[PDB]
Amino acid sequence: KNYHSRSESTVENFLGRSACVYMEEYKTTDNDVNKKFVAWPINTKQMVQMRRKLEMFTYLRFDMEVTFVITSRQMPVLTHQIMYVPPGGPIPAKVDDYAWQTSTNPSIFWTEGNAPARMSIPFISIGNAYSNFYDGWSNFDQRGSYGYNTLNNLGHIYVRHVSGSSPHPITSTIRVYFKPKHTRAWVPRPPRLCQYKKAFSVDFTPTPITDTRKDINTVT
Amino acid sequence: KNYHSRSESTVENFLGRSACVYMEEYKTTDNDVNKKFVAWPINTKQMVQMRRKLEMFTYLRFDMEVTFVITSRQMPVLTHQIMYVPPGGPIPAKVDDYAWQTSTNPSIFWTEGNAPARMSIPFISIGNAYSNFYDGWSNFDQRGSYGYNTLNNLGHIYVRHVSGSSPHPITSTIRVYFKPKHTRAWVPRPPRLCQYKKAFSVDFTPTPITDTRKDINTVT
Amino acid sequence: PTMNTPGSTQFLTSDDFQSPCALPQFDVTPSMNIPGEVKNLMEIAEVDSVVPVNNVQDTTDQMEMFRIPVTINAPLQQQVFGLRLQPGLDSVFKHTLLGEILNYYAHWSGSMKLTFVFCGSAMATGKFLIAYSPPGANPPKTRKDAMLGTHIIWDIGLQSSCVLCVPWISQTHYTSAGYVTCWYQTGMIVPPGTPNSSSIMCFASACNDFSVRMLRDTPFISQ
Amino acid sequence: PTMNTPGSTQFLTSDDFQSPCALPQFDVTPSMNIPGEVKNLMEIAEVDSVVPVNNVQDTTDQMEMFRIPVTINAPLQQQVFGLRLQPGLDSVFKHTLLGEILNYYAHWSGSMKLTFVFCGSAMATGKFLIAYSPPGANPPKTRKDAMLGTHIIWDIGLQSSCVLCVPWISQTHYTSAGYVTCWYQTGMIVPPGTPNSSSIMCFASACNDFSVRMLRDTPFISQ
Amino acid sequence: RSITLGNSTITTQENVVVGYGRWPTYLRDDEDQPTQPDVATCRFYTLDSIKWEKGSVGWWWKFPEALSDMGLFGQNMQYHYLGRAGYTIHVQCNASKFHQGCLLVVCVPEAEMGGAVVGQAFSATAMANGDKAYEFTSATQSDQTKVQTAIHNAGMGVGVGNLTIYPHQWINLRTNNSATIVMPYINSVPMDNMFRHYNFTLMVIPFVKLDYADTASTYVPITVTVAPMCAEYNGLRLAQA
Repeated sequence: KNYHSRSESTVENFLGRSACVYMEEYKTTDNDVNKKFVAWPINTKQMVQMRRKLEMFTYLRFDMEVTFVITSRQMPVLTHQIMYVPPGGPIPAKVDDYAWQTSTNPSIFWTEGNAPARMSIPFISIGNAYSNFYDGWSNFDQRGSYGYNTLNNLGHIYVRHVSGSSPHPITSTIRVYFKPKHTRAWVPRPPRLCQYKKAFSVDFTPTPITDTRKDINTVT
Repeated sequence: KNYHSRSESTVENFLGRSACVYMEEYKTTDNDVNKKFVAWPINTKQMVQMRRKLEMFTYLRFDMEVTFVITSRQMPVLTHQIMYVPPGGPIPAKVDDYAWQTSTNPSIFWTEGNAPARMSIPFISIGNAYSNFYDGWSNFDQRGSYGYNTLNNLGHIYVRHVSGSSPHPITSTIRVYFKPKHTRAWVPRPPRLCQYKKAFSVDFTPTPITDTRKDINTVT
Repeated sequence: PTMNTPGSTQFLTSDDFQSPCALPQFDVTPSMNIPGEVKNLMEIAEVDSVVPVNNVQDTTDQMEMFRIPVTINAPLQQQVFGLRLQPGLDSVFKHTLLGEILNYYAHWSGSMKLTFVFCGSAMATGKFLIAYSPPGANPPKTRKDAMLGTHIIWDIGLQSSCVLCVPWISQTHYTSAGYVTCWYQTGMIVPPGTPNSSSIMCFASACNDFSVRMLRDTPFISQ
Repeated sequence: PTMNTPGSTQFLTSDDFQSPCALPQFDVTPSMNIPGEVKNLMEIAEVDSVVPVNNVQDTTDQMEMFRIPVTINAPLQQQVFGLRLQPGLDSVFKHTLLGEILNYYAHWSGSMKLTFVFCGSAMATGKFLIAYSPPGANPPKTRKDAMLGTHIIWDIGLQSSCVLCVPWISQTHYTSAGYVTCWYQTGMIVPPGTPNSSSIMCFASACNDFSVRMLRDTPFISQ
Repeated sequence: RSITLGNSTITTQENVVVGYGRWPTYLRDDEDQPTQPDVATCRFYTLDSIKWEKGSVGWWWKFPEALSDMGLFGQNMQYHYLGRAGYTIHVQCNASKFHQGCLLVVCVPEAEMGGAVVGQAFSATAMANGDKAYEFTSATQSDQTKVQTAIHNAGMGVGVGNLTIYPHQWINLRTNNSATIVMPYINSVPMDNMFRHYNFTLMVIPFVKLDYADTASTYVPITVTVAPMCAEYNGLRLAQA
């Protein structure tokens, strides 16, 4: 052991890590149209560890990048339409409709046997920074939703399997990796001390501050 | 024959050679969870030849690189999660747990039919050089382990086959190659003259110094 | 002379490579100068935080954990509190600001600062012996033993804050750890019409500089 | 104008190519200046080492291998020892420092240095004829034959170290090899109250410079 | 003639073999981690006198455990935690001109020694135990709780003839009679706990057995004198605000 100095504690290389955030499966043929494609609203409040890190700041400004790892099991090459609907775009409600054919939705076409698909979504928002915490209401009558604003909203990623007239009976599994880039953070905030109970609320149940020991004078 | 000079005896290009160090197999489906993935603590005391070379020095400082050659036998492309747990990280105890999903463990994703996977681990240690030999105890009561310190410790490489909901009944075989880079060495030490009996001890049985001849005056 | 070399056709999940922009021809809303920009996680740890020194086995409420009790009646040689400096594993400092930042790392060292502030009546007076034991040393068992070591006689009458910068604070992953103890020297003396109890609060910081190396996940909130 | 040329999409297991760093954004502990840095394996071989000249067929213990015996009683023309210089295959030099370094290579040449130090009583005197035979030459069979060649008359009385730099030391992979022999010339003479035995130790080095070419594994420790 | 060295005790003697060409030196020659150089430690701590008999094999002393019970140095090891020191070792034997023998005085840094029975563990009392000259033995050792102690392999499995790499000096009774080896501090961490780690081991190996003729003293007394030089420790006091 010796002292020296640090530079691994800078905000950018603290919160900037690739981490899995969503994993889902889909089957190209079945009786449920819900399961013929994958939907995924982008948010960073699903992975508990990742959430806790980001919630030590109130305002955050970053442009993310999303990498997909797709595998498939049962013959020829198979292609995937990895569409990105940005906020206030049209969303598909079923596999094959005009919402897939929309030309304002950036859509990757990646075929298997090649290095993973990737794209870098920029800083979308009409605000000047995403806000993790919001202490307000959706309307000024104050009877609406609590702790929700639309300026921290991010789009949806919809993945479907590009198929011919009659699909195969294949099934695929996707995994999504998410990594902030060029992070800036403003206003620090105390760490969490309770276990999360909701993915959107700040709800908690009271818990003791710290673990107990036999006596104040007793230390071993 | 003629004289000239040398430059093949420098420390860097003596100890810096790619050499196989571990080979193991795993089956994705069976009744033993131990055999569904590969574990491997990194050390250079398994290949006898490689060991003998490195043990001619007491302190060594190097940053290694690890290349993997993976083959598989029984249809579609198959991907491998080649995770690196560094010292004091969480280790998976079974295939599929949160330790695989940890974002602080550098994990390659390599799919077959492409040039071998590789990464270069840097010089990890809080010391100022790995020490091959240690003449001490783990505690100052001197009743602990002998000839073991934690400052020469290196992480583990865990390899698993990225699979869908239900794996295939494939089986794979891995081979690991290991090569020091930018080696520096301090304090030289006499070569070994006994056959190794343990992979961590310096234990030996006495052996004669050299082979005998008929008479001191007799030379042929 | 090639880029098809082994180990350059993979997803290494820690890439520093640049990637295509999903939607170019889009203007971002330029940054605003919002108060309180953060540049390190170390700035967070250099803010003083109330440590819960008291945390007895049977604790009636959770707000008495920050209060070390001091009373009129108690012998002249008696111990007030004990601490073991190890701000990453000791229960006292485990969940403080300094504790939280430290647990995201696997190697750390430096110095910390402990301020002891008497929050009590404005008429009380007395003396205490805040004593420090080096890393190897055993905690003193009597006030006399404590006094031989390093000690500060903190006069409650003329001061109400005692700041102790402590060196040799390291990770240590039983253990060699310093100790801060405090002992009665005179007891608390009050004039008529004054309460017979007072308390001492305690604070902790990361002092001038600390150094943290190698990221790790917290072992607190479980996935 | 391509990098998809044949022979550039393989693992050649001796690559000098650079590769991605597993974890960047990690600070290494800077190097310390530790005594005795090594830069070549040749530095190791340039350190003198006790060679076991004596290694008779029936050897009672292993510590008498480093002692060449010299006694009061023995004819005036008698041979002390014989050596065949071939420091990579001859049993004498096989496991010395010089031997070990050499066996990791497949080509080597240069000169070696042999020092003969009489370790014995401080009252003994005598003379020896350390004789050298060229590579092609046969070892002498008598002291008279030996004396005609290259010989040094080493006086045990006025010196106690005889240093012989020997040239033409090569790999030779029977064999042409030099020979160093030593012969009695006067015998050992001692005054009353002195032991009737003494010994000669021997050392070996790699002299000013050697050159080693092409790596090879040792044929000693088996896998 | 006689260059009388004084420190706080006097040793009269009359080459210096530096460990690797590095003299002992303070770490300050290069708050958070203050140090406390103790400059009263140096002085000649003369160890016990072993007898070199005709039928003897060799001897070894673990450092710094040999000086664990020696005065101020011993005390500081108990008090302080982290400490670093270099040593000046004077191994002198006294013999006549009718005695013949050879010794290899060698300082071996970090020597790990295997057990007598392969795959067994032994206690710390089998290597060091205050100031004692542990004795190497001829042939094998079959006592389970002992170190291997076979002279020809030096108890490390390296071959005894090759120990000449390490800083060594030969005491040939024919000519010289003194060996001065100035060992510097060699470790991979700036300073370490002096109980856990045995930094180096001094070995005296007789390569030629003593022959004393007749009606002369049957032993040659070998005395070891160790002076710890430039010993630094860790501060025990708090820093400023």
